[PDB]
Amino acid sequence: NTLVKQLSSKFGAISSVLNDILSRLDPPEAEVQIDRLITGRLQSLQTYVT
Amino acid sequence: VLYQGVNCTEVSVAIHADQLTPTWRVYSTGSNVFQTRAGCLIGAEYVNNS
Amino acid sequence: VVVLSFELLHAPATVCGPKKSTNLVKNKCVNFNFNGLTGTGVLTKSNKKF
Amino acid sequence: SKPSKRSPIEDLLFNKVTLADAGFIKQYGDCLGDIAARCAQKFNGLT
Ligand SMILES: *[C@@H]1O[C@H](CO)[C@@H](O)[C@H](O)[C@H]1NC(C)=O
Ligand SMILES: *[C@@H]1O[C@H](CO)[C@@H](O)[C@H](O)[C@H]1NC(C)=O
Repeated sequence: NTLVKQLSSKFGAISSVLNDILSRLDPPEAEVQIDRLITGRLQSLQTYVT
Repeated sequence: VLYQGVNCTEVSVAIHADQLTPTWRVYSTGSNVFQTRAGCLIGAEYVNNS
Repeated sequence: VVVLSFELLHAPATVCGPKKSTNLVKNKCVNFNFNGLTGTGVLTKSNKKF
Repeated sequence: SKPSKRSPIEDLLFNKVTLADAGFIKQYGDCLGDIAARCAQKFNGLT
C-alpha cells in the first residue's frame, strides 16, 4: 500500500501523472519534471526492496 | 511461454487481433494452451500423469 | 503586456484548444483524450453516480 | 468428508487467518464494483 500510494507524490514535479507532464511541456522541460519523478519512484522501489 | 496473471481467452483474443507488444508468437494448437493459477501456459501439453 | 493566468488541475474545464473530436469507442483498448486528460485503456459504461 | 481433505483444526486455522492477496487470475474484479485495492490492482505493476 505504501509503494502504490507513493505514485501520487509529486517529488517537486508539477504533476504526479506523466501524461500531464508530457502533454503540457516540450521534451527539454518534460525531461526535468520526469527526472524528478524518476528519482522519487526509484527511491520508493529501493526502499521497498530493502 | 507463461503469460503470468492473465486468462488464456484474453491472450488468444489479443493474439488474433495482433495487439501484443512482444511480436514473437508461440505456435498455438489444441492441447498446447493450459490455464493455470499462475497464468496462461502456451507451448506445453498438460497431462494427467503426475 | 497581457498575462494569461490559468489552472490546469480542475476537472470541469471550459476553455479547450481547437482540437477535433472523434466518436466514442467502448469495450476496446483505445488511446483516449478527454478534455486534455489522456491515457490508454478500455472504456465501459460506469455505474458510478457523479 | 470435505473438499481439500483438511483436518478440523486446519479448517479452523485457515478460517481464522484472513488473507489479503489470495492470488489468482483476478481479472473479473477490475470492472465496476469499487476497484478494491489488490495492492496495485494489477494496474501499477505490482503483482
Ligand atoms: C477466463 O474467462 C472466462 C470468460 O471469458 C471465464 O469463464 C473463465 O473462468 C476465466 N478463467 C480465469 C482463470 O480467469
Ligand atoms: C484426465 O482424466 C479425466 C477423467 O475424467 C479427463 O476428464 C481429463 O480430460 C483428463 N486430462 C488429461 C490431460 O488427460
